[PDB]
Amino acid sequence: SMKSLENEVNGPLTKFSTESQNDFQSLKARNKFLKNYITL
Amino acid sequence: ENSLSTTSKSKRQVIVPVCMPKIHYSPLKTGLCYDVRMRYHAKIFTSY
Amino acid sequence: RQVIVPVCMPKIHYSPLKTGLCYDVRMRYHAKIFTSYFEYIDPHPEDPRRIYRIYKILAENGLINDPTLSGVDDLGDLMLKIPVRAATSEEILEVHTKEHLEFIESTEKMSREELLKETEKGDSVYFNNDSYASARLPCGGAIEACKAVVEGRVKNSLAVVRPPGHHAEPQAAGGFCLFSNVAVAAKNILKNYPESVRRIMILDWDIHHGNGTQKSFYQDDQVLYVSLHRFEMGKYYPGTIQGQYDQTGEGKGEGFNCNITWPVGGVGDAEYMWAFEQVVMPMGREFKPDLVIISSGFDAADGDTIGQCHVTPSCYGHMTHMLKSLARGNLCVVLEGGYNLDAIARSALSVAKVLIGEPPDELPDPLSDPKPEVIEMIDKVIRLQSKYWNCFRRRHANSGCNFNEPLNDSIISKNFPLQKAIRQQQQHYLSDEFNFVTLPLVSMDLPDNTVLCTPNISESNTIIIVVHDTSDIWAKRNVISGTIDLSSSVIIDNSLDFIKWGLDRKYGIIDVNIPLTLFEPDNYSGMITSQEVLIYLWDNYIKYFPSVAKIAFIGIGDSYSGIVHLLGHRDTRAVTKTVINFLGDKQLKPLVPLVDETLSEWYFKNSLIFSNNSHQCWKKPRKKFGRVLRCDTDGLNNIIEERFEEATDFILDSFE
Ligand SMILES: [Zn+2]
Repeated sequence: SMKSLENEVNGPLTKFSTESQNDFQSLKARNKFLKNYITL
Repeated sequence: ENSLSTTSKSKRQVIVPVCMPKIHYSPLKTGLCYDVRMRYHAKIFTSY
Repeated sequence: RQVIVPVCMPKIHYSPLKTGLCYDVRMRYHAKIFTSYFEYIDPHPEDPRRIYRIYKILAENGLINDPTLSGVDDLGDLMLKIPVRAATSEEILEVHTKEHLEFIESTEKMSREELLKETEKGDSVYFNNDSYASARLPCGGAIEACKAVVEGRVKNSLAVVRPPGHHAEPQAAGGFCLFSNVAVAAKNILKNYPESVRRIMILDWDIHHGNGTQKSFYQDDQVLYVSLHRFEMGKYYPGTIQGQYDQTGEGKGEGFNCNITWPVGGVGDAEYMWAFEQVVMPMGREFKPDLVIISSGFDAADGDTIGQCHVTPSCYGHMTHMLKSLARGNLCVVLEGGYNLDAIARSALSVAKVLIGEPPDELPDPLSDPKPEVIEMIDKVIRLQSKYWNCFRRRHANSGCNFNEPLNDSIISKNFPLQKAIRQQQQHYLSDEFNFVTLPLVSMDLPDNTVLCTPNISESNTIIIVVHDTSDIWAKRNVISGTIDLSSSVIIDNSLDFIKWGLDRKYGIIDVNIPLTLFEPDNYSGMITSQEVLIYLWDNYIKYFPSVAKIAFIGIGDSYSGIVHLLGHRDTRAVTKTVINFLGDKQLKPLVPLVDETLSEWYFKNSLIFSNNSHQCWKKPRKKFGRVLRCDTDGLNNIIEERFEEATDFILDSFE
């Protein structure tokens, strides 16, 4: 539950900047990442 | 010492900027998995 | 709360350290003097515009903290700057003659015209007034680099350093080399540390043979030299006998020298992968070195118009990864070759990525199946290496020396026939389920089952002819030692698929076999025999058949000359329509037209020939051979089972 609310507020946040790269948490171990899409 | 010995007192103009290095192995660590809850499962001493 | 293990430091040695780096802006002044305008459209066989490109592209990927591209100290967190010093004269004198040093001490203070005479005079070198100290700076700087390696201040060292130093001899200079680079540094570490370093292995992947350092340790044991280069005995540089594959050291340096020679230009990555995983890893582990050194030259990379090979930088990554695996971790890399800047930039990028510690990326293609000259080359290497080394023995089953003076031919009168056997078994199982007629042939001295004929051939309209020699034999070498097992061998029938495809569509099917004559390089008399029997069978039987139309011919291997001579010395184009042949690897068959001259064009029209990918041509044929086609595989079996559908579709296209 706390991880879900943390990743909610770290994403697109609401109107202000009060509280609001390695390590690539955002699925970026690039090996057939873009290549597994058909790219044609 | 050298006869090459470059001689120009002027600030060299900047060529490249400093960015994040484009590597993806080993500034990172090695993952370990362990828990003592696997030590629950033991054997029943039955024969002798 | 009770402690059981205390806290302390990680008791490691590799990777809290960095990668040592040797670079200076002082090695970019020694330059050529202008002679002719050809140097404007020439690849400039050593330019000083190399090392700054490597330094720039190393700064470009965050591996170097320098925004202004100058020799600084704040290199960053992953690499450590090694200070550079010019060598003293004594260290160069440890391998070079004094008179060579006096010659360069003359060349430092010459005039202009004396310099021009010296540039023309020497062997593929040049000079300048700013040549002495710029030759004094590399090797001593290299002497710094390994000094950071053996003393363990860094993990590994890369010394991007020019001019190269792997062609100069202790006597004289050559090939744009002034001093040695790696031999002098190796001598300096051996002399300076006969306690921590006892064996040094040196590798060369410059596409030119590293003759100079080969000569500098040709009779020593503490240096194991291995180079890779193209040979091409007279033509390609330098083309001397010292680069030959049988030069195996001398004296007590026997069994410490290894050449690898490419027969033809145009190798790729998997040649290098095959050569390393076959050869250099067991020999490197058997040598048990204390330090490996690389004389790198990226001239063999892809996109280079000197060596013309296809080494992607991923191949360089796999190279240096296995070479890092070879020693315990101590390593230094210097640079010798290079002509195209983008290739050496990408190569330097990949080798720096691995030398920091990153895993090498994948190959751009793993399915290449390298060229067979490299295979036969590595067999001829492993023979002599199995003489000297030991780990190659009994794995490739060379079994000691085993240099075989037999294969004597004196009892050749007593021999197994072996061809009547194969043809007899073939006739057996063909007649057993197909009941083919063994049609006779008078007035020639041939075996009986030479031609086999479909029953009720007189009523058959569409008759196809298959011509073949005795089909191929695949055997098995026993892997423990030496010889060939004959009992575990296999006959590979080749025509039978065509025969069955003809039989299930109710076509006339006629087969002829032509044995090969013994101890002949070409089966010339067999070609004569095939011409004889083909002209015979066309005259005696085919001219007299009432119901006959749309004849086709199936050529296999050799003995296509029979069909070529049948097309030439007669005329039969009114009734036959389309020939096909899978040659394989023999010499081609020119057609002589005698009855006509539009017969040549008609032969070019409805005909297809299929050859090897590694045939003697393609290095464009004349139309008197009639539409040959270069397939992409080797062996007759593979091209038959590859293009069988295309050929059988062409045959079905020939008819209605
Ligand atoms: Zn070279």
